[PDB]
Amino acid sequence: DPTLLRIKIVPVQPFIANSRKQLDLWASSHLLSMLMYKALEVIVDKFGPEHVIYPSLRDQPFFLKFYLGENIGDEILVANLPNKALAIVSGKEAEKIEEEIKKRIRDFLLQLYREAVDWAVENGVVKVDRSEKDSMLKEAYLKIVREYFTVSITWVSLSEKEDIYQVTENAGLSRVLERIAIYPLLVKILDSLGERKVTEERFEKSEQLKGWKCHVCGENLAIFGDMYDHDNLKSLWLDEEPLCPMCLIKRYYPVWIRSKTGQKIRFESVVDVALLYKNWRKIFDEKYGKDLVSKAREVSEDFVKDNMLVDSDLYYSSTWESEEKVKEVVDFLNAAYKEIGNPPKYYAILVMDGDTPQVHVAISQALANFSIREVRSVVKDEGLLIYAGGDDVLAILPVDKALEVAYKIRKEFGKSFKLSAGILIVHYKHPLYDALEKARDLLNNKAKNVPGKDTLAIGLLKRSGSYYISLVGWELIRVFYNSELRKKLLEGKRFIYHVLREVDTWPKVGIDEMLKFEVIRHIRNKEETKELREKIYGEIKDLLEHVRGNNEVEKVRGLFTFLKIITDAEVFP
Amino acid sequence: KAVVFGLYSITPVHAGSGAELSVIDLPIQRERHTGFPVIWGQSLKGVLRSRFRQLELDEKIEVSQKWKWKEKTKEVLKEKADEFIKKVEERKRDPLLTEIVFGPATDGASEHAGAVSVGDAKILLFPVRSAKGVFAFVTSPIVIQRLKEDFELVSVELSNNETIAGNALILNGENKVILEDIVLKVKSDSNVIENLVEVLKTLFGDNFFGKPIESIKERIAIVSDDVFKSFTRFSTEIVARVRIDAEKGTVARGGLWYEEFLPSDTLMYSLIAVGSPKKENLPKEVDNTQKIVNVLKVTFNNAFLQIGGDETVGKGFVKVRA
Amino acid sequence: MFDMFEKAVVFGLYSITPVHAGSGAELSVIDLPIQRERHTGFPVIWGQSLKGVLRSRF
Amino acid sequence: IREIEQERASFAFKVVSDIKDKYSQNKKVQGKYSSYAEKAPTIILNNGLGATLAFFLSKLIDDVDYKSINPESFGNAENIAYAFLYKHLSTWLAEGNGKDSAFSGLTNGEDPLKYIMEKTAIDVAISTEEALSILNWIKKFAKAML
Amino acid sequence: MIEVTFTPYDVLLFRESRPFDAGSESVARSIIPLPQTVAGAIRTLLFYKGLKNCVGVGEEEPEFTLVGIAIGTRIYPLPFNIIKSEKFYKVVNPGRFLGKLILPPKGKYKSGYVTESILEKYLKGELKEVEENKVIRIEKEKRIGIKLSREKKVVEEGMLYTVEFLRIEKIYAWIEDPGCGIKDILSSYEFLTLGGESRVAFVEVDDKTPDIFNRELGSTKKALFYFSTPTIGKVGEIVQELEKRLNAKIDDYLLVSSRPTAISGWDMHEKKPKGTKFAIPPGSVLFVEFKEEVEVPPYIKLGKLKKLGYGLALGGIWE
Ligand SMILES: [Mg+2]
Ligand SMILES: [Zn+2]
Repeated sequence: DPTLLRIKIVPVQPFIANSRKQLDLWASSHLLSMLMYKALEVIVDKFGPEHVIYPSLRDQPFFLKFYLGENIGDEILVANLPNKALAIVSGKEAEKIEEEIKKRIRDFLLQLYREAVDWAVENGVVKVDRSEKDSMLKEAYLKIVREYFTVSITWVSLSEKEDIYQVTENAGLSRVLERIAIYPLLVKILDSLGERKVTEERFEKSEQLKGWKCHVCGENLAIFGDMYDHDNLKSLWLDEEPLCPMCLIKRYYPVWIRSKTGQKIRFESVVDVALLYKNWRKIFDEKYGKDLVSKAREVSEDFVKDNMLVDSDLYYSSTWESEEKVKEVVDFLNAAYKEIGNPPKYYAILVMDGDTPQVHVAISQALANFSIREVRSVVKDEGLLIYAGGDDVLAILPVDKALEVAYKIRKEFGKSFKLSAGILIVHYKHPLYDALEKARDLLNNKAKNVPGKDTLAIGLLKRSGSYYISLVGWELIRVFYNSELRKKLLEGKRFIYHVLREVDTWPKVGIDEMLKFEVIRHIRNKEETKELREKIYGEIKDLLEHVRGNNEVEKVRGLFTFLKIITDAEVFP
Repeated sequence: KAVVFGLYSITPVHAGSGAELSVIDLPIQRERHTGFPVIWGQSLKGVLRSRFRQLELDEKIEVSQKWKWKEKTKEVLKEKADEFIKKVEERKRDPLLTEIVFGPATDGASEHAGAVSVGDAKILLFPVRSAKGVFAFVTSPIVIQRLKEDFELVSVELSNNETIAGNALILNGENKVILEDIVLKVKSDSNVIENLVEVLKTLFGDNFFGKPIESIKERIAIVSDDVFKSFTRFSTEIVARVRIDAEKGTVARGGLWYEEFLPSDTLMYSLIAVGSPKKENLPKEVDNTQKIVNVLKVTFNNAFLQIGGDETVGKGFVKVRA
Repeated sequence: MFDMFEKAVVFGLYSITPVHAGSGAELSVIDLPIQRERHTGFPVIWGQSLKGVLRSRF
Repeated sequence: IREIEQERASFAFKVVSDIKDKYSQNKKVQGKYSSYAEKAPTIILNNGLGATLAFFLSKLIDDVDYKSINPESFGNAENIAYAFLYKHLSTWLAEGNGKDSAFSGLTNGEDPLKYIMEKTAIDVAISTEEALSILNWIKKFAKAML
Repeated sequence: MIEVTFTPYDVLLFRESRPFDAGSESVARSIIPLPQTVAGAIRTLLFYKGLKNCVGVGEEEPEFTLVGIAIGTRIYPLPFNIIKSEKFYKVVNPGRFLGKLILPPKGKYKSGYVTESILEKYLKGELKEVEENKVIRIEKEKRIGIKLSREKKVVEEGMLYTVEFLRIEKIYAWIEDPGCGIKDILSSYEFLTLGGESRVAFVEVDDKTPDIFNRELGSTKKALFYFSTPTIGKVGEIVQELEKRLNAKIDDYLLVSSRPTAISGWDMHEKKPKGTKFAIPPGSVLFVEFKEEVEVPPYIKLGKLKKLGYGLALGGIWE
């Protein structure tokens, strides 16, 4: 009795957004993929991987490593399993599968928490006696773990016959056929069924105790938050950062994956990713790396681990400033800066999203190949690829690779089959939860709100507070990189200022002529001068074609806003 | 109760906003919804607190006697007075009356709240160059409506080409006013300017910061909302500043930036909402709202303050009427 | 009621040569105008210009 | 002060386009108009608006009336370009972009030269600034189109 | 019923639950005001006026009942069954499959606010769509501040912070007073502190019932309930409560909603955070097919902490 079964796990983005360090962000996405894997194990055990329509499991690194027992490399570190799955099961097992999937996920999370509790006390995450471990495992804390994720499971019989026109009209969309006959419509209706069951389950959480909250998510009671005041609670935790049970799991999760796979993400914090800019860290380490680590340990042994700085922010002089051994480091750092340039302090957050069961299987296989192999190949070791679950991507990138990676991924998606994207350039000090929410706002409320979508939304949030946003078509990235304008700008602010400040005074009927003027005024032998002006004007006109805007004025504003972002000397040192 | 603080700039003012979107390197604080220049309540409160604190420490605060804060601290905190006074000298806490009025320094924040709520300084009159009468005190219907609403609760129709202006701005017989390089035709009106002046007189008194308010009436220009907004955004001072490498005698690397200034002769107003003093065991002369209000008026009425940055290059000075 | 300062000195300045306190180039018939208070049109020398001069000499 | 800039830019684009249209094959005329547009603010700066308008007058009378000027009826490029610039500048000060627009002039249809002779010093100053501003916009489009 | 109108002097902060202490975590982002915050402001005024009988000091709820709140420019969050499609936000009515009420797939939900008049047409089932220009977003104002040293006038170490305020024109609150004399006490005050950073709002008070609470919708089996304020409790208990209060059993129901509203707050009595509660977010719609025809009430209070302004549902019909 063939039955189409749908699995959905929530929440996703709220859980992922509850992050302070880059490791939290990776662990969040990775754990979510792990939860779907634990769920799909139940399906595969009975019906094999070929009964899972979406996603394609045969290519999934989690499936290859944890189910088939293959020796998978560092590609296990990427979250590739999405939060929705579709499978075909026997009808008599449907209800039992639902119960068992829910149970696997509860148990797995509870087990992770018990280990996290043990790990936390033994490694000084919580400065408490080992006798207080029982307090951490009390029911109030276990409730939070047990109830956090909602796993909705709905199904519909494929064998049942129904009047097609009646079932589709009533749903809000021989005349009597089996439901599998209208499979495409059935998949969508099953999504509706699932959404109904989501709200039947996710509003059943238990009220929590009075007390101070986790500093990472801010919403759940921190462990020991009901038994101490704020100042004392903070002193009990590493980095004065109290954690709820879910964020404790999040902090423990990297070492769990480490023990399970031997693997760990190469770039640990956003600073590690930031310092990839123009190979700055690599150049520095070759030239000054040995000396710095020596002086660093001279200040404190806790600053050095495995012949490296315990935190990559120690490449910034300001980190050392905020006694005589410290002054020796800052003078050394400042000397290096004058030689090889100031260290990059900005990084980029990239989020992307897309705008017969046998045919559906083929689609899933194409999405699997794109997400697992293609996106990974593009990103490679140029940054950190955290999530690629089909038509959606989350990566952390150095600012000099952000546009290129995003464009490449977009083109790769085109070869396989439109994607919109948000890129947020942000200071390494900015709170990660806010950066991620801004990045998704760029994607969801800017790029996807443009008619026809398929848009890149680039945001630059300066440390001082300003927030510049430019909406561009994907072809703008190609045109710009090959343009003489780019080489001239990076060979400036005055040209860009004049245009942005005065574009609203330009006549609607004569925008092009005013562009000609500003090029004449800012671009200059007379032989080369005439050629450069003609070329750059043509490039500007080409670029304007791919800027998102109501009118020519907004297109000009959008373009020179883009130019202002990429010429920002503070962001691109 | 509440106190209305009138602020009249006598030098250009730079209340810095990092979050403001602008083509200028260092723009001034502005309201999100209107785009009007503003001084944040928190900026103003910091200014007021710093002045009040200095006066208290220097025994210059009057409550009609000399306020002796260490004496009052001992007759209030009793056994805990000495350690508190020690914290004040250690700059961990502020003197007694300062903390009563503005709240404890951050170290003692949770003990109690500040009695006052310092509101944004909202723009009221913005100076614009006039062909006649040197310059005009410019405002708009939306501004007047905001002022009236703020005052009424605490207790006009113009096209883009029209202005309701005082006589000293109007070209003889031409019925025109010229603000900077644009021409506005004078709309006949009888009481709107007069009504506005009356409101100003009811809040700040007969003398307008050192001049009769009747003199101001002749140089007030009411323009449309769009025109006023345009002037407040594009007529503020935009000044280039540099740093000179004295070794070479030329402008240093990265030594050029642009800064925005609110002009002198700008009138702004902030409503200071005063609640009951919240500290425990208050001295009698400051144990309620009216007494806090009275000290605020005497301390800041006719005072000179510096608001915003660039103090040492002569910016941010305002006259105060409370 | 100006308690942030304790004393003040007036610096009188008499030009014996023409003076160009600049504000920068403009797209105008006067390419390099002198500093002016915008809402009065009066010539000024900004405090930061004068401070830089006084500082360098001192 | 922003809308007035847009109005000026609209006028400037229009008059320069008319120059380029009527004298497309005549680069001498286009080049002369451009040069005179560049020199015009200088003449105003050093001699005043009145004298400059008078100087243009001598390049062309019975009465001072910019409306009556016919630039295309002249023999050489010098006089053609002068007559056009003169009429353009005068039209702007007197009519703006028409009475159906935000800016309809300063002199209410009166020839600016006679206007200067009759009105106040204030009226002359604003007309001088406005003249400099429109020429500044004409110079922009001249360099980019001519 | 008394209608309280709060007019913010400038900006308002209704901070999310996250650490915000000087010298540490230094970012404050505002959320849409929770009704308990408005209730707290009123209770604090009575606490200082000496009417500690009606306050409920140390208690979850006061003696009086806050019916609910609404922000104004009066506007309401877009019902979650309204989905943006191109330049229009389209109303999506319930469908049926396997004998269950469902919402057919028609796109993702996009947040926003609509006027009271648009909501009224929606509740009457007469709304098909809304042009994207009539969908309002709440304006935010970001301010970055510092703390200066007492004498040197330079920034103290680590003393920089950021606040994302809301720019709101009006907040409306409706209160049922069992004789505590709230209307008289509120009339004596011109302003009060509302939310964080010691921001104040002017207070006006009028004895009136808003027209939206007085609508006549008629009798039907197919009723819907738009939650204008967060609603606390299990969906099953809320539906059961609804069955009791309207004296009618339900054949089926569908809750169209979103991310649960995380609610904690600050206990001014005990000087520590309140316990975290979870609620059905404003804008959520409960579609109900009763077994018999019911007279759909203009409004009805559901769930826990009713007196704090929670669980205010507005009645409506669907087909
Ligand atoms: Mg605060
Ligand atoms: Zn947490």
